[PDB]
Amino acid sequence: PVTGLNGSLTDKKLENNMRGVVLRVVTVLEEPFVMVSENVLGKPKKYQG
Amino acid sequence: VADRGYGIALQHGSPYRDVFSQRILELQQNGDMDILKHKWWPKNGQCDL
Repeated sequence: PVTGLNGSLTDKKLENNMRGVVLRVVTVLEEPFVMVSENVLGKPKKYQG
Repeated sequence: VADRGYGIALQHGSPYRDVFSQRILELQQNGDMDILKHKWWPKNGQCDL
């Protein structure tokens, strides 16, 4: 606090490129392009195709 | 015949109409209103009719 910064405290920036993105995707259940694998009532279902 | 359907009915102006009409969309989207139809109608006419 007497004189301020010397060099730098740290490297600048640590945000991971493109990462942390979440997307909401829409689909129609046409075979074999998109099939429902696991079929359970409560928990969300799995998709293979 | 295109674009007609079944629907639940309520007393006129009854306020609860919208809670059902939202919940039905969540039931359809997720993927659970299909198991109920494939239970009573798995389209399995052993004999040809």
